[PDB]
Amino acid sequence: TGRPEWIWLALGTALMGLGTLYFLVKGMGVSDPDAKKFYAITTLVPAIAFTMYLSMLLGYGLTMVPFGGEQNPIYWARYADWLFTTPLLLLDLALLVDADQGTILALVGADGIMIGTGLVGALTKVYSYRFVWWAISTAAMLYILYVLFFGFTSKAESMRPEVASTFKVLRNVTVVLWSAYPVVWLIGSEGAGIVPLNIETLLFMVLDVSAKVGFGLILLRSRAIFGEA
Amino acid sequence: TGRPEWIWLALGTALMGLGTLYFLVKGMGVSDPDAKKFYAITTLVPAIAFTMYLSMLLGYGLTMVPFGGEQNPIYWARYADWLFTTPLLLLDLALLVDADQGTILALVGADGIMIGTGLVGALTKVYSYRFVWWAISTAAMLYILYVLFFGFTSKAESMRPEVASTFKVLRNVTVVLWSAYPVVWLIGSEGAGIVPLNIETLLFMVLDVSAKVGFGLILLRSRAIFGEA
Amino acid sequence: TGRPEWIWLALGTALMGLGTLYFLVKGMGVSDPDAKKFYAITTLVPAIAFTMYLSMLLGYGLTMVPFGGEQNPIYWARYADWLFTTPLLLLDLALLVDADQGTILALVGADGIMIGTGLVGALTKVYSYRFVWWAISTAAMLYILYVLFFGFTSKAESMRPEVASTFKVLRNVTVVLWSAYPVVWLIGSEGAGIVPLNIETLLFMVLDVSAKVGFGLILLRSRAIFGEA
Ligand SMILES: *C\C=C(C)/C=C/C=C(C)/C=C/C1=C(C)CCCC1(C)C
Ligand SMILES: *C\C=C(C)/C=C/C=C(C)/C=C/C1=C(C)CCCC1(C)C
Ligand SMILES: *C\C=C(C)/C=C/C=C(C)/C=C/C1=C(C)CCCC1(C)C
Repeated sequence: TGRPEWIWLALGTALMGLGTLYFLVKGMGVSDPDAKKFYAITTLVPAIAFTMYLSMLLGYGLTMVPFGGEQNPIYWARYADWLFTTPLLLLDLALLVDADQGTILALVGADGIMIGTGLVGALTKVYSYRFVWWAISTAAMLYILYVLFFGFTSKAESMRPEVASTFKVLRNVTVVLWSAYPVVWLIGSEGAGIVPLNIETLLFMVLDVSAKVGFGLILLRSRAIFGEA
Repeated sequence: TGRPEWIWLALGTALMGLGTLYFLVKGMGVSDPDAKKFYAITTLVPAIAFTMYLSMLLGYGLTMVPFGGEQNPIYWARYADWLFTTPLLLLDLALLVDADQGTILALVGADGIMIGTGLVGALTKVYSYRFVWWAISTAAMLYILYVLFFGFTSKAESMRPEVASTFKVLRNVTVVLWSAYPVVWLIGSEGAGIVPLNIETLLFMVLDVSAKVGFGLILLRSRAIFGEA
Repeated sequence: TGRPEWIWLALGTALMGLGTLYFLVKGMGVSDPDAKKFYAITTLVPAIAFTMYLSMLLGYGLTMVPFGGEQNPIYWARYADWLFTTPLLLLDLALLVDADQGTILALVGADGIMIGTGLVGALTKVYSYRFVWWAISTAAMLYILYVLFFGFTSKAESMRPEVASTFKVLRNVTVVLWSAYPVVWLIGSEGAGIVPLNIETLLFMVLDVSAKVGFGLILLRSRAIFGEA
């Protein structure tokens, strides 16, 4: 209770936890080998996020970086959460549109750089260099969104009509959800510094619960998975 | 020779090393594409364990964590060893019962959390929080054992009779081997503190050599691999 | 500009960057599902290397290790670069010769140990132990080269004649490129100390640009990829 933002981490931790339990219950009873894959990916994301927000809650996922003339606290576990949950989400979009292996490796590789670089910028002690990694990270995001908004839209339209319009929904969601992250980072205390830490923790918590529980609720509640029967 | 438990790490290092050489020799001459997979998984485990026990032996895989009112030394490499060797073992059980892709990702993901959380608890400076991560880690173990003792038992019985009864043996082994770890951790100096460090290093070495050399001796010496010929 | 070797890291960073852009442009327009895989692997390598050399350039990928009686600076990001780019290259050789899954896991697992151990030796504070990990790492290299120079040569000769002679070229390249690394490490300031740091940074930069841009230029400019048409 020593931090003026533990409520957001506490709320997030609970939201990830209960979100994992629902996917556990709702995921029990699935026999379709193609559907069980989507339920394995989607349930593990909040499982990861729950362990990550509990570490930030207890203070383990927190460290100090001397930049900007202050000892700004950096929730590194936040980026670690993203490092693990983003590639799983990309795997949901891939398996839905039945993307070839090549395309999948590119998106995953670009995603790791986006999170890898992003974390460097967040730990960079030189204030000016922080945004250099931000520019790199953000560019890596635009590539991922490019193949998602343009590469998979055609393949999905050529896929089943159950998964065609279903991908269009998650596409628009992904375009706007991912875009919010570099924005919140930039205005946050880690980037420009216009928004204080506690509000930064809140906006990022909202994005996380949306992109780790909400997003999952759209997929699993859609018959675009399973088999044609 | 400055530590009263280097003998256990030294003995372990040798046992992992010689265990890797046997699997190297015995694994030479395998042409079956399905059998070579099992020999690649099973041989790399002690290869990893050997490098990990040598680091603890030389002192590289060791660090101090201020918890419980003492500077308790924590062999982090121990958990890193588990982080790398457990998913390979799970891959042996998977390929033997021919488990679908979905099931494999769940077990691997749960396994990473079990080891990930477990390591946090081992590095936690707040003594009370150490067991919170223990509870999480142990729960993650029960899930893995649940799908192994119940999920794969039916699929194995429906698989070949060579691999059916063969999985039943490794199943009983896995149930009891994995269970011993959270127990040794809890009574060890990292958890409750009833057992001193050096005896903790011993019990964990026994488990490691069993679960990284012994376990491998049961699989490779079983015709449940190879092809039906 | 505070380091007498930033020119080599700066030059490397630019060479990785522009190398990534060419593979981006040249990789645009590929529709063959088998060819897109090779273009995804080969383009991500310098993408990784570019982010890694920029971190060493800005100083982020640098740390001090007290060994040999001095505070020798260790570019850990250098090894991290190798940790990520080597398995991708091995995947190029694998997919070209259509190596079975088993063989691929062995090479990747051995590769991780080679880089994993190598990094330990580079961070080892005891000077004598540094070469113990070197011996282990180098041995792990000889295994990788053994399966490449002997294991895949027969399979490639039995593969397409487009990919048969093409693998023979990359084979001879790989044998000599990989061999140079443990040599440069040994004579460098991290090993024996015969060569100063700045020249060490240069020889390793040359190897990196060759093995991350040059090597990629040989594969993508070869019709051994694509489909038989
Ligand atoms: C938690 C779920 C998702 C989809 C999270 C996505 C996060 C990002 C795309 C974050 C990207 C970053 C950028 C582009 C630049 C600053 C560093 C960030 C990691 C925040
Ligand atoms: C070395 C081979 C195997 C199979 C090792 C398995 C280790 C575990 C299942 C350990 C689990 C832990 C738990 C459940 C709680 C405390 C932290 C541990 C990592 C020891
Ligand atoms: C950047 C591209 C490639 C192929 C790099 C390969 C690097 C190695 C094979 C390095 C091996 C090492 C050995 C064998 C011993 C000292 C530590 C090293 C990592 C340099």
